[PDB]
Amino acid sequence: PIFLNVLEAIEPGVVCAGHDNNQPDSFAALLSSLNELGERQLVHVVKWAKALPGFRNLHVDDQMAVIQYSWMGLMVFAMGWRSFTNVNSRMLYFAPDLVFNEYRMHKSRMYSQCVRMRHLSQEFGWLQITPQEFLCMKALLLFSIIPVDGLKNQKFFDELRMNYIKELDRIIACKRKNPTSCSRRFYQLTKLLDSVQPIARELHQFTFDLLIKSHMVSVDFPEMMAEIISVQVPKILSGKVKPIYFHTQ
Ligand SMILES: Cc1c(N2CC[C@](C)(O)[C@@H]2C)ccc(C#N)c1F
Repeated sequence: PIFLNVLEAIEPGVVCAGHDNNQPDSFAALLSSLNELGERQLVHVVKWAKALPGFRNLHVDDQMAVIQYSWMGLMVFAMGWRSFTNVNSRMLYFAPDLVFNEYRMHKSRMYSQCVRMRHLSQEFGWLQITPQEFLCMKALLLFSIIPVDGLKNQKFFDELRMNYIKELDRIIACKRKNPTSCSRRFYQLTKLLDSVQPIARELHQFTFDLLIKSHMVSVDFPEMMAEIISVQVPKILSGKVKPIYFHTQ
C-alpha cells in the first residue's frame, strides 16, 4: 500500500481564498480573490510535489519548472475533484470561501472556461473515479508538460513519469479477471488526463491576457503569480513547453 500511503498522506488540506463573500460579486473582486487563491494553492503544490516519491532525483531547477508548468492543470484537477466531492459538480469549488455559482462564472468573465472545468468535474462522477485513481492521476499530471527542448536532466524525469504511469496502471478500478475491463479503464483515465491540458491552456491564455490588462482593471496579481504568468506561461502558449499527451491531438 506504500505508494498510495504516500499520496493520501501528503494530499494537501483545505486552502481558503480569503474571499469576502459578504460584498457585491464583481469581476475585480472575483479575480483578485482567485489570484490570491492561485498564489496559496501554488505554495501547497510546491510542498506537495517535493514530498512526492522520487521527486528529488530531478535537478533543482527542473523541479521548480515542472511545478511551474504543471501548476494550473493540477489546481484545476484538484479543484474539479473538490467540486465533485463537495457539491456534486453543480458549482466550482475553488475554496470553501470561494464557490462559483453560474452568476459568479459570468461575473468572473470565465464562463467559457468554467464550463469546461465543470465538465471535467462531472467526468469524475460519470467515470466513478476512485479517490485513489484521482491521486495517482493528479501526481501524474505533475509530470505531463515539459520544454520540447528537454529538461536540465531528462533521464530522471522519464524514469519518474514511467514509474508514475506504472503506479496508476496497478490501481485502476477494474476486473483483473477480465482483459477488456482494465484495458478499457486505462483508456478512459488517460483520456481524462489528456482532457485536462486544453483546459489548462485556456486558463493560461486568460490569466496571461488578464495579467497584461491588470494595471487597467485593478485586479491584484501576487509576487509569484506575475512571475510565473509572465515568464513560464508564455513558453507554454508559444509552443516551447508542451504537454505530454497519451493520445494524439
Ligand atoms: C484556476 C484556479 C485559479 N486561478 C488563478 C489564476 C487564474 C487564471 O485566474 C485561475 C482561474 C486560482 C485558484 C484555483 C484553485 N483552487 C484555481 F483552480
